[PDB]
Amino acid sequence: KVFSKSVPFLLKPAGLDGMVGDVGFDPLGFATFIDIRWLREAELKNGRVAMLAFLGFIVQEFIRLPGDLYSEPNGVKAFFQVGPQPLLQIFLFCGFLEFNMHKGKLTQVDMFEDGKREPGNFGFDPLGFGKDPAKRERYALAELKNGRLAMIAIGGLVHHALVTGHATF
Amino acid sequence: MKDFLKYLSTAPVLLTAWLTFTAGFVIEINRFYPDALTFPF
Amino acid sequence: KSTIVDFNPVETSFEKWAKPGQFSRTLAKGPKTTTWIWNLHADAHDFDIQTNSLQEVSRKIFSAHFGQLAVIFLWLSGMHFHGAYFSNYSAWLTNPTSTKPSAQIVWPIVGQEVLNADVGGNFQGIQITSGFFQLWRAEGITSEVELYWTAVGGLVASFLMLFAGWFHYHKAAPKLEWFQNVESMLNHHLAGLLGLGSLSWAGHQIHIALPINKLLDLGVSPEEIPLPYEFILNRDLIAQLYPSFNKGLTPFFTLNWGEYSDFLTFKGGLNPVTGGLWLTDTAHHHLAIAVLFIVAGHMYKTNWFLGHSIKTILEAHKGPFTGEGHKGLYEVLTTSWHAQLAINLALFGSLSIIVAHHMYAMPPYPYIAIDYPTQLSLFTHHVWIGGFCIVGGAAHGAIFFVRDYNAANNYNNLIDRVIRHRDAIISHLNWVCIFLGCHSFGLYVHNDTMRALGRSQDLFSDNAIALKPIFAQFIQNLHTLAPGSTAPNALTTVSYAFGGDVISVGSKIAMMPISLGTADFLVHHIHAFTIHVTVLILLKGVLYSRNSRLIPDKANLGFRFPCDGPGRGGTCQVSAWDHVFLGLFWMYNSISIVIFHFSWKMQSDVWGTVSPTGAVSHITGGNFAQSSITINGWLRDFLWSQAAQVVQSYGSSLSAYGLIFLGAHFIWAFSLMFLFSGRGYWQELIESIVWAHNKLKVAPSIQPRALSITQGRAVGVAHYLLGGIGTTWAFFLARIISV
Amino acid sequence: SHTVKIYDTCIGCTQCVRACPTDVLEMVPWDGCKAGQIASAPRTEDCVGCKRCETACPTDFLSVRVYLGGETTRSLGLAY
Amino acid sequence: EKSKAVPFLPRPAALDGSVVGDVGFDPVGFTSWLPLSYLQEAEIKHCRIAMLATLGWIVADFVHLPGAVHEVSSLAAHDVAVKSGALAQILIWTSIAEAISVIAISQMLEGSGRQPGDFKFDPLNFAKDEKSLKKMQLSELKNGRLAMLAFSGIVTQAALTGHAFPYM
Amino acid sequence: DIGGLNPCKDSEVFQKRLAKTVKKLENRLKKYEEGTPPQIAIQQQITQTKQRFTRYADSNLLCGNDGLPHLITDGRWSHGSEFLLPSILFLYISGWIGWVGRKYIRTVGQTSNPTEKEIIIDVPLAISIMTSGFLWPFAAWQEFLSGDLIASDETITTSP
Ligand code: CLA
Ligand code: CLA
Ligand code: CLA
Ligand code: CLA
Ligand SMILES: CC(/C=C/C=C(C)/C=C/[C@@]12O[C@]1(C)C[C@@H](O)CC2(C)C)=C\C=C\C=C(C)\C=C\C=C(C)\C=C\[C@@]12O[C@]1(C)C[C@@H](O)CC2(C)C
Ligand SMILES: CC(/C=C/C=C(C)/C=C/[C@@]12O[C@]1(C)C[C@@H](O)CC2(C)C)=C\C=C\C=C(C)\C=C\C=C(C)\C=C\[C@@]12O[C@]1(C)C[C@@H](O)CC2(C)C
Ligand SMILES: CC1=C(C/C=C(\C)CCC[C@H](C)CCC[C@H](C)CCCC(C)C)C(=O)c2ccccc2C1=O
Ligand code: SF4
Repeated sequence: KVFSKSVPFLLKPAGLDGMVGDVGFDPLGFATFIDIRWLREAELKNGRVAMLAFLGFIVQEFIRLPGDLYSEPNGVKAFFQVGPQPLLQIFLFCGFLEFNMHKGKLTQVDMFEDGKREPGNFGFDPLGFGKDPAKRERYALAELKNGRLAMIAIGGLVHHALVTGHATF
Repeated sequence: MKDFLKYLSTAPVLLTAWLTFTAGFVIEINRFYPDALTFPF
Repeated sequence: KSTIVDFNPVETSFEKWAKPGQFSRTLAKGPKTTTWIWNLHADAHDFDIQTNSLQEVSRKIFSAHFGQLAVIFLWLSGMHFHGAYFSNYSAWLTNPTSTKPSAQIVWPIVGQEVLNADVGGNFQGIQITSGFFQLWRAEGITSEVELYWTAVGGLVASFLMLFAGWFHYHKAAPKLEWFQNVESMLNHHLAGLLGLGSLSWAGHQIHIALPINKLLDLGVSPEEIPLPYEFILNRDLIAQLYPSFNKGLTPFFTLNWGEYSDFLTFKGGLNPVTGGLWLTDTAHHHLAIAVLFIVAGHMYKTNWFLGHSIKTILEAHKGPFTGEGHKGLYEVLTTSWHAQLAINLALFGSLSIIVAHHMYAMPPYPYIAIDYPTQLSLFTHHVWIGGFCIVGGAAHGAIFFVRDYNAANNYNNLIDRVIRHRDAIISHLNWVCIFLGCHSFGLYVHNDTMRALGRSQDLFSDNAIALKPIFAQFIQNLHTLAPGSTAPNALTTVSYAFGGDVISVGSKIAMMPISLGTADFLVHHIHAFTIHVTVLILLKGVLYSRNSRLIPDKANLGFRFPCDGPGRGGTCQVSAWDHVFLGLFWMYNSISIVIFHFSWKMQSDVWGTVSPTGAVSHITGGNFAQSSITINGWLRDFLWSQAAQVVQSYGSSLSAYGLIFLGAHFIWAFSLMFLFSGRGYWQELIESIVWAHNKLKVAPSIQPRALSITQGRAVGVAHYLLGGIGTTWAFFLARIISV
Repeated sequence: SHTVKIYDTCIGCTQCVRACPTDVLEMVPWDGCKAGQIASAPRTEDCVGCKRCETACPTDFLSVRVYLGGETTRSLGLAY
Repeated sequence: EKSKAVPFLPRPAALDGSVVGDVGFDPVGFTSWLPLSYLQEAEIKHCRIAMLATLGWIVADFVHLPGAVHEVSSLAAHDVAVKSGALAQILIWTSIAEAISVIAISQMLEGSGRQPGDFKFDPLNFAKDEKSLKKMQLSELKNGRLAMLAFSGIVTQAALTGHAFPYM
Repeated sequence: DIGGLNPCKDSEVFQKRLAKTVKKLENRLKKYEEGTPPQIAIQQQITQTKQRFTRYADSNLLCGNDGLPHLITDGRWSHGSEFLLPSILFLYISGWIGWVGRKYIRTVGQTSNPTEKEIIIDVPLAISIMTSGFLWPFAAWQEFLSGDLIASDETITTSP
């Protein structure tokens, strides 16, 4: 028996072999009954959204926009003060982005049905970082780790605002 | 735990779990926002 | 390698949990139509068709009994836990006559918190009609901590019974010879179970319930009453209430049992303080029952040259009119579980009905006679359980006749001779049923039409043509004269229902002489007629379960089959199951009439309030005597009149009873769709629905089929019973809680 | 008496004949199927209409068909 | 035959010699109908939990964390900690650890090779070869049993008599 | 206004109903003692009743002559939160349920044992299909266009 590298008292999970964040961490075996490509796509998207949202917290409490609506240093209270109209526009824009970036196939059964789709690979690289394949793997691992850390931190900041109410500081 | 998970995948257990979860979130919506006669918006 | 058990017969594995229908040879292949799903549950406990060995069936039955007892223990633990945590038992103890027992509080969701009623004692909740508070008080339980510990013990016992079932199916399963030791089983169930349970309960009553309840009746608050264990460690806390414990057990071993007359009395009547039976009388009763049952347990020969053989007893009881007599009955009852189930279920339902009668007749718990909802609920529930169990006993007798009956082994015995003249039995029972129905009901209809025609002197009433139940009144007179004449050591009659004084607790009547007039004559004959018709249906099912003039090979079609075909003019419902279906309907009718008679008679001529000068005013006002003799009277002065509380319960704490009233009406009417219709129409409608699904590519692989004819009948009867019983349940509960 | 008809979809599996409770059906030689036999109904006067014959028929929509008709003490199953 | 612990009782027939802390003590034959690895895991879990619990009870009756909520005796600390939510955090993280334990014990029972109670948690070494590991396993088992009995006595005495650290 | 109804904010009978309910609840509250849980529960009932009546008053709700909110479901967007928005919400949810059920039926209908996978659900595949129902309006008007939504003549028909 091999046993996992992360959880040393557990057997090595299956389906994670050719990935860019494999430390053998899957005690519940989510990769066995869920497609690993979909799981990586979801992890990357959740991580990127969490990173953007954490940066949004830190900037919102600091900078903010001119106007009476955009005057709440607290993100949770800003979600309510801003009203539904600005939020629904963000929702529709995110939907438009989702549709055009995945080119129609948006669901768990439709995406990766034909393969030829690296999980999380939207081809988005205008600044050109990533031409060298040597640093590409390191960049992918850094993105994954930062995304996970940002998921934890996004939960932390949101719940700090809920239990205190003032801000993050 | 290979056949136990298959037993939990049977129609009665899955229907009971799904209906319990469904009644649960319905009851909790009606607890946190009670007496909702019209759409909140 | 024990001689009674087999070790590790079945492996404890989850593999068969993932293969539904593995027990059945036909269902194991997997579902092809939706009929497979229904067949899966209809054959789950039919262990006879799952194995060909009586040993395996017996082991499955034994483990199923353990599972059932674990379920019962869990239910009891839940009841005690609710009494401990979600009840006003402590408040009810200090004010039994003014606080309504409640042991279930309702969460505040969707406005349902209105169900939390003003039961009293600074408590809100649902009023409890199961009488647990009175039972706990009779047990001497004076604190909710004791209820919590009883609940914990119940949980432990339930786990123990679950473990016992698992152990005796998978680790050490008894052999067939162990199960067939009916002599040993009877000896143990009679001495150990019954007698030693009575003895242990007598000990508990004498040492815990007798002193604690005596202190409670004396006015001592539950907080200053000593803890129950102190009544055992200290022979002076109990010797003050009963000054006979000072002599210890010496009077018992010296045969001077007269010294124990302090706490082993024979009084009769009711306790004037609580309205229940004297707990000293109860303890003496349980002691006598224990001795009698222990003696009765030393009857059958088990392992020594001592006792009786049931085979030799039965085989010696022949006669000129009965041929071989009881020869072969021992083989029938030791090789067929269905025959044992028939006898046990019939006698068990009859026992439940007898219990229901003796409950209200002689209230055995403190402050339970003045809790009218508890009395009504207990009587109705126990009578319903008795009727259901009796129908089940008839059903399993029919099942035994179809399946486990061997013609060769029963040559010219009682079973054979009964089948040989089944025609005579059924024809005479038919004539008796027609006679009884004609008379009882047509006397009712004659009263109704005489009243409708303005001829009040032509009725079958007391102020008219009178049918006095003289035989029952003679018995009532004999019982009220028994103390001092035939029961010379009695101080009071067994029940005040036979006659005597009005017993009131807190201005509420506990018991009172139940007068019998022409109204009781008619309703008693209605009871006899309904019981006779139910017996007719069930006995026709049992006797004609194997063959008939219509179908000479009905036994080859099994116990459960819809018909033999449209031929012979139509052979619907010829089974024996279709007789347990019709008998279920008629049992519902009979029990409904019985509980209606009880409710109206008690409310009109027993229950009520007593004025300080001794004037008795009842709940309804004595309208039973003159208005229960016509069907219009039953419709108006009982149904319409006492349904006022149910229909006016909306917005109050009894609104749940109105909702259940309406829902039970809905379910009862829903049943008629299955009872009146047939399978072909529903199959052909499912055909068009399946066409639509196929048109939308959503037709299930498991082909949807309409419920089988037998299952359609079963669904119809189940819904009918549920709706009717629920309607009566809501009506009774709302009416008797409001007033 | 009821009417019983046999149709050439008969596969000669004999399940109808051995299910008749009143000896109405019988197997007769034939050349329209592999078994070389076809059911016949030469004693329909004893037909009771119980339709056990077509409950045992394996062919798609039956090869033995029972049409209920005039009633008789034999067809009504009257022992009296 | 003739188990070491109870010399007049037969050997439990499931504990020959190949388990740490195996003196053949199973008079009521718990090992005759339950897996040995399952019972070993349960015993080791109890040992560790009760060792932590005894140390915490004794220490918290001496040293208190800053704050008014932490100014109660260990006997009354349960109702205070549950109200403040202190025990909720322990419950959450213990539940996470116990779900991972569900996975681990399932894998151990269905093959794998993980010894009962072996989570491979060993930042320091403290056990370099087989002999040291066996000796330290025996020490852990004996200390855990002693601490289970000690916590039992501590709780029973403290509940009987509401005394401070000397629960006499 | 619409249909002769009037807003509940100006309906006297509505306020009479509120006052009567509050008075009944307070009378019930009078028979308990101090800050005991029954009094807390009755006070919560009173607070919830007042909040519900206030919300119904300030909700563009039309009340009849009985002082009860009447629903205007003719289709006008003015009273669109009474029927139209809940109608859209239910249509979305029910279309989701039907779509995931149909997709699961068609997916396990092409396996070796289609009937087995209906009493014993393939929970991985079931979860995969169920979370994909958020696009059911788009999936339906992408399968109907391709002719994959409707069968044509393989469907069975009775004799006549
Ligand atoms: C004095 C001895 C004794 C006692 C007390 C019992 C008691 C019982 N037997 Mg039993 N039995 C005995 C001897 C005894 N039996 C013998 C010698 C045989 C062999 C012929 C059988 C064969 C037998 C069968 C085949 C069945 C029973 C069943 C039952 C139960 C009937 C259900 C009932 O009334 O609920 C009353 C319930 C209670 C009062 C609960 C407390 C009872 C507990 C469990 C004590 C049981 C005593 C037990 C025999 C002690 C053995 C302990 C074990 C470690 C050896 C009841 C618990 C039936 C049953 O329900 O199966 C489980 C059943 O199907 N018995
Ligand atoms: C000690 C009691 C007892 C026992 C051990 C049995 C045991 C048995 N009976 Mg039996 N029976 C009993 C009492 C009993 N019965 C009673 C009292 C009746 C009269 C109604 C019957 C009537 C009866 C018939 C008519 C038949 C049996 C059959 C059987 C056998 C198969 C049972 C099965 O698979 O059902 C599995 C269990 C179910 C299918 C459960 C069905 C659910 C029920 C009907 C509804 C319960 C509703 C419940 C009250 C909750 C409603 C509340 C609502 C709000 C939801 C089995 C040997 C059958 C057989 O073939 O025997 C060989 C058969 O045809 N019995
Ligand atoms: C109100 C409806 C109703 C009535 C009146 C009856 C009546 C009867 N049923 Mg029942 N039954 C009913 C509903 C009813 N049933 C339902 C819903 C079911 C479904 C489960 C059944 C299922 C059922 C079974 C399975 C059996 C019966 C049997 C009987 C008969 C018992 C013998 C008897 O009393 O005959 C006497 C007749 C009456 C009491 C009816 C009223 C007669 C009046 C009062 C006296 C005579 C009037 C006079 C002749 C009128 C002449 C004037 C006229 C010509 C103008 C009796 C005919 C049993 C049977 O066959 O009989 C033994 C039997 O086995 N019934
Ligand atoms: C079974 C384990 C256990 C449990 C349930 C508790 C529970 C409690 N302790 Mg406690 N404690 C423990 C072990 C335990 N302790 C140990 C081993 C020590 C010695 C360091 C202490 C020292 C201690 C002090 C000094 C105080 C408490 C206090 C308290 C109470 C509230 C605050 C709190 O949770 O402690 C906070 C706990 C600490 C600050 C130290 C805990 C150190 C841990 C147990 C050692 C490392 C283990 C590791 C983290 C395990 C990982 C778990 C895994 C699932 C991830 C609460 C009743 C406080 C109180 O109210 O006293 C009445 C208080 O002042 N404890
Ligand atoms: C921090 C955390 C996890 C941190 C892990 C980190 C950062 C490391 C992550 C990574 O290394 C991995 C793993 C793998 C790498 O590939 C990726 C990176 C990213 C490198 C979880 C916190 C988890 C935090 C949790 C669970 C907090 C729960 C708090 C609760 C429940 C509070 C409740 C109360 O506040 C209320 C509600 C009311 C009050 O009155 C009472 C109380 C009880 C106090
Ligand atoms: C609990 C949690 C993470 C828990 C992580 C744990 C335990 C990790 C444990 C480990 O790492 C360690 C310790 C060590 C590792 O080696 C092993 C593991 C085991 C992996 C994240 C919560 C994460 C929680 C999150 C992200 C919640 C975000 C909430 C948002 C955005 C809410 C928005 C709103 O609330 C507003 C603002 C207004 C409302 O009215 C409307 C809405 C919209 C609802
Ligand atoms: C409607 C009907 C059907 C069709 C009924 C069917 C197909 C039953 C469908 C049951 C569904 C599929 C499951 C049950 C759904 C309920 C909502 C669950 C019960 C409610 C719980 C609270 C118990 C018959 O097959 C039939 C046969 C013979 C005589 C009469 C009838 C008859 O009336
Ligand atoms: S279907 Fe109904 S009617 Fe036709 S035979 Fe069977 S039972 Fe008699």
